[PDB]
Amino acid sequence: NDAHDLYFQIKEMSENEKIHEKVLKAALLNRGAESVRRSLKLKELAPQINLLYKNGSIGEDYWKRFETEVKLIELEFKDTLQEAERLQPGWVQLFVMVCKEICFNQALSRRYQSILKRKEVCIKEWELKINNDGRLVN
Amino acid sequence: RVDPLVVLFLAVGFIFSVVALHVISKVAGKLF
Amino acid sequence: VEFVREGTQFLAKCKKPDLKEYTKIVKAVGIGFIAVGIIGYAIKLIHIPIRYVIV
Amino acid sequence: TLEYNANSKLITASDAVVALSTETNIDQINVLTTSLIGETNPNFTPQPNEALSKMIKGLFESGMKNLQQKKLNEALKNVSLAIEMAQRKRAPWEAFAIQLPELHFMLRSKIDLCLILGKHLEALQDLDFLLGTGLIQPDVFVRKADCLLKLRQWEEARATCERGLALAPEDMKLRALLIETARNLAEYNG
Amino acid sequence: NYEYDEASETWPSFILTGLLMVVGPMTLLQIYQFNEEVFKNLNEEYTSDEIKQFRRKFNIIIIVGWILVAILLQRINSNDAQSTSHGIALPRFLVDGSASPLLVVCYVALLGLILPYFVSRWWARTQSYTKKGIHNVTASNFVSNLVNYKPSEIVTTDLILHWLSFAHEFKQFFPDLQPTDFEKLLQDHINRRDSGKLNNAKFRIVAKCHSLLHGLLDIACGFRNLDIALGAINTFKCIVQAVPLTPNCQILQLPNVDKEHFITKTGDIHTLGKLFTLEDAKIGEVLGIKDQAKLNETLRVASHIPNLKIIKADFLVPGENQVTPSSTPYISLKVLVRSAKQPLIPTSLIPEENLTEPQDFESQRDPFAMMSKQPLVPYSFAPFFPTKRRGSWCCLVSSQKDGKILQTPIIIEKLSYKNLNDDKDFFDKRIKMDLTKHEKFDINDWEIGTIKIPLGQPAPETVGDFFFRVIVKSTDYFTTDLDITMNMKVRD
Amino acid sequence: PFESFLPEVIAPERKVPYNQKLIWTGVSLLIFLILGQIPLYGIVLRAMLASNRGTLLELGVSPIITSSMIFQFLQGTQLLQIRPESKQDRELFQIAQKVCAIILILGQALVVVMTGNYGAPLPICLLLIFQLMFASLIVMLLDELLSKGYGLGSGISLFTATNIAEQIFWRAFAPTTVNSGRGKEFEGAVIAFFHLLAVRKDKKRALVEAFYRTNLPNMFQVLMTVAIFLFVLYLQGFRYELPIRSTKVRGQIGIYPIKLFYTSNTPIMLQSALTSNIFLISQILFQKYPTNPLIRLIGVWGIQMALSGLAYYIQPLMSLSEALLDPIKTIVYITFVLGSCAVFSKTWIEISGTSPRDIAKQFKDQGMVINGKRETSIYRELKKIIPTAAAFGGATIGALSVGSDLLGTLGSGASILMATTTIYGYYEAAAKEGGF
Repeated sequence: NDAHDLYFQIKEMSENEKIHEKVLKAALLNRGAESVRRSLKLKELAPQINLLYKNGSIGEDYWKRFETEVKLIELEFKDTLQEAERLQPGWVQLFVMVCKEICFNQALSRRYQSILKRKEVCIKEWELKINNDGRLVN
Repeated sequence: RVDPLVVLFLAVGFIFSVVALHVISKVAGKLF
Repeated sequence: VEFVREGTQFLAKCKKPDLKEYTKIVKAVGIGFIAVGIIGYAIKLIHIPIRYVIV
Repeated sequence: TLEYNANSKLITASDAVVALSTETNIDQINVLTTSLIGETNPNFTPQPNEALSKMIKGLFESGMKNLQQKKLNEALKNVSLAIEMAQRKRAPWEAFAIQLPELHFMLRSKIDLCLILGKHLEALQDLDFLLGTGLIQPDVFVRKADCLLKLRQWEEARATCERGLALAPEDMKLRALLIETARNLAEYNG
Repeated sequence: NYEYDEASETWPSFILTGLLMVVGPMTLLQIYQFNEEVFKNLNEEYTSDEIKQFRRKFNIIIIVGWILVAILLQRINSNDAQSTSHGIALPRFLVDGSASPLLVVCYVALLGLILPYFVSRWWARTQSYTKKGIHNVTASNFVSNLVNYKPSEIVTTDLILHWLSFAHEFKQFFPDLQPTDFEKLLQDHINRRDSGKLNNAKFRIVAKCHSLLHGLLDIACGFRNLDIALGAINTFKCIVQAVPLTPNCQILQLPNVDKEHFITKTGDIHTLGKLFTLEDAKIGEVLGIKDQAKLNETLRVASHIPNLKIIKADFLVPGENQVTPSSTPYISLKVLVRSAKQPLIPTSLIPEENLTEPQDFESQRDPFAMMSKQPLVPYSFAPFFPTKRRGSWCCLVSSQKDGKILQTPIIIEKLSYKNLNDDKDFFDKRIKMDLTKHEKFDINDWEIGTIKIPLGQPAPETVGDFFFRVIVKSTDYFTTDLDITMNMKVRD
Repeated sequence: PFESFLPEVIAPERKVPYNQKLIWTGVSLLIFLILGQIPLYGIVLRAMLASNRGTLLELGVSPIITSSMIFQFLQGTQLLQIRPESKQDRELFQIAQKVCAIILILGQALVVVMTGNYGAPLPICLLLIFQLMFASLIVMLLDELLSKGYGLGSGISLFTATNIAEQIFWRAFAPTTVNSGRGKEFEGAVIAFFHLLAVRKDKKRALVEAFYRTNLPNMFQVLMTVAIFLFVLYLQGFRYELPIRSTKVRGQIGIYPIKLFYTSNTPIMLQSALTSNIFLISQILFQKYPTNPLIRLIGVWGIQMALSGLAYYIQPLMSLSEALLDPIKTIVYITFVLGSCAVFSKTWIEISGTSPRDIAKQFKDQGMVINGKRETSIYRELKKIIPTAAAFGGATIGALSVGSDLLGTLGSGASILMATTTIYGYYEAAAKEGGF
């Protein structure tokens, strides 16, 4: 469940089928945005996990697993940034802010796209009788 | 550094080693 | 004799245990005492014939 | 697996069934590629565009013009097209603090128009999105409780009125909404 | 050196004393050795046989000791019988006969094999479960489910059933089935459908879901998430009552109704108060059962489930008269367990004596002792749940500035249902004759329960009004719950 | 300060529940009890059943106790200059404990194996050293384990209480017999009671014959020790609870209990140590010089109980017969032991930093006050409470010891008091914390 391996798949496809050059940049920016999002998520989730662990409600192995993922994310981000350096000369100072912005933009886009599916679950749950034009017919 | 099970195993191992040394010496003295 | 008077004055203001609490106290402490004593006595008794046979 | 088109330069997964994460990621990559093909400079800056903003503002003004002319049907259509164009033809790397307030400002007018027209579920979902994306104001809970009363959900309406009064206790409309909600709920239980 | 028993003259007395010191006290102790429950009888009259059979399927030491004592005493009486000579009471063949290596080999076995193996087993078994009462893999799965949870996705009952179907405790029971099979069995239970052959597994997992849902609620409150907590409570209600969540569910949870008639005929009766508004025979004609001996049972069930109502609620601090910055207050609720049939009694009629807090050091040192003295809640009416459950109310507090649960939920179990008894049957809603001025109405007879919730966080260091939100939901029925807002006026 | 990589048990990252705690305590106790019953290998009635001499537990906990007391004395005399403001000097002191204990174990094992009666003639000596070293290190690790958080409390107290209870039970249910002319008689009280009741077939005579038993333990001592145990258990619940309230964070109300046994078994221990030391010194001095005016004055040892000496005057009374024999000795010894206990308790509370001044300082530091009194009077209120409590607790402990030694129980009052206090500590901790 990640966009990490999809970039590698596109890369192996490019090494054989001669795809365009901007698709690589697109996949790279997507991987960078996902890494930034996951880093912020872990930074915001750490204290709650710590409290659940101290209270004795989560176990002993999950804490070590979380602490390992904390640095695995940093390693992944460093590798992504090195690859960004390799792909374009002198594109490391701006890549970070570009990813920092596309993260929020695509999160907002997904949140706005979800309302079309959110609108029918409430109909099914509340047993609404909606005709055309969105009006109610009791 | 050391777990409780390690301490229990060390204790039981030392005890059984002493007892086995005793019984081995006794049987060796009895046979020859 | 004043020392005994102060001692009794202090003992008056104390909080002696009632029957319902004293019952729990004696039950728990007696259970612990018997639990340690029986274990010690059994370990002391079992090892006499073993120490005869081995040594 | 995933196949790569040649003339359109769009990636599509040719598998029989795919997960949701893979599909949304392929869609995001397609959006980024379609933006990069259009934007010329290799070192693109997060600075927003100009012609796109001009077109969006023109569409929104053409939609707002119909309110003065008292046509409440095509105004909503023009506002919806403006919002759709803003969400579609805008690159992802543009400034977020400039991309969000325009969406809020257009969605507020779309909400007002949908509420005046008679559609309550679409307005309720727009209010819910606008409130969950980081806008909490007493002018939101009033309309949300209004919709929840219009489509007969009284516990949620009472909770919304209470949370609205817990932010601006000096409001004069939330109190009337709370009175009406309490009356409807007392008739509902008794 | 010791001298072991050579003629069997000393060990009988020792064994006799050892047997007496164990037999005597056991025989002595063997010689030495508030809430009305109305559904305990009506529950066993509606439970199907397939659940009765499931719930059915899933002193000699004193006598033998006395016989051994008699045998030992007979053997003792049948016997014939200067420097010190010490001796031991144990017999001689135990140490000098052909059974001399047997003792040491049994000792070395019981010391080297049975002790470490059993201790390691106990340690590995006690180190795998969580303090709440669920497995470690189950808690890991719940945490991993709540970590990557998209806030755009709306929570329902199907989502939480899908989350529950991945519990590791379901795999230990039946290592052959798959999580899809568990989800299918849960859907079949909720929708009141027949499984055919896996009923004994369906009942098992459904009875197990209790601890899993409690742990999920705990974790969801730990992650400061309100929608998932509310969904978990609603799913617990649905699992207990065996009914899917719909708008008109308080009236479908009743024992014997037919949905195909009630749903299609009437469309305005959604609660139990609206139902008891109607007459006695109109209720039967609406619910479509037309059987008096069968209508009385459903009318006895519909008028004995508890609904709550507040009388007074505020923040209290022990030993003071107001809330000051950085103090430790708690919540004090005065609720009134009422029936869906009784009219409303005004708050002014309460004599104000039951609402005031006592001011004494023994009472303000621990303010929960008076709450811990109420009777337990009776057994609930759930004919479809396999086991037998007691009622419960899960109360959780959140904030109004952002809307996040800020503490783990408190679960109360002691409350008085005195207002639901049958002696106060004059207090009916359909009489409409101002029953407060009645010959049998004495406002000192109605009991007012209390609920106290520790806050777990001190008051803020600033000065102002800070609003909260308290929710007290049940976990068995679909009754009327509490949802109130209150503010602490930090005044300094 | 230095760097040392020594084996040590790590504390649990989370609080251990009560069941695991109890099970670990029981397992450690069983291991310790089994370790002390197995004899050594190379060494050449029982002669090894009474004391732990000739077993793997020769040294036992003695080096641990000596290191503890020497470093406690060094801390009390204020030469380490410990400061609780840092979290490194505490670990330095903790590792000093161990680096002293290990070298003391080595030295004591060397001395015992080179001077003791095991034998002067290399491999056998190496094995005899390694056995004792390994056993002492195991005991130290086990104590550290029980103290780190896996056990109900300390290890030394548990081991001492277990030894006391084991002695009390072995004095009553001993299966061993003794044949001296008349016949075989059980060395226990209950065992011999049932035996004489069953086999003698003369019940009226056997009852008196087994109830008194001038030569061996009897049933009267069992009844007396049960009564004294119950009384001591009753006097443990006494406590003075004064009400306190907080001023920093309002709404914190509680009580501060001031027990009766405030010093908790220390003054009687000091008195016993002093009496044993002075008796041994007088005995050695009388042994060295046969007759001298001062030596004849201090004590005249004879058949070992001295006569017409100060050691005789401070010699304990074993039974009521000795008390009725000389009233002056009793009327001096009772007052002497009671006054010594009271004075020792007062000096101990004054020295150990539990004086009312230090309690008032802690109250001022935490911010608490007394409920119905002012802020500037906490010291004046504790002065009227704590000293009397300590003095009367010492006097009561002394009186209990005297009565227990007089009524002739199966165990001295000091040992029963120590065991009861140790077990009541665990009970009170489990009740306050909350656990099965």
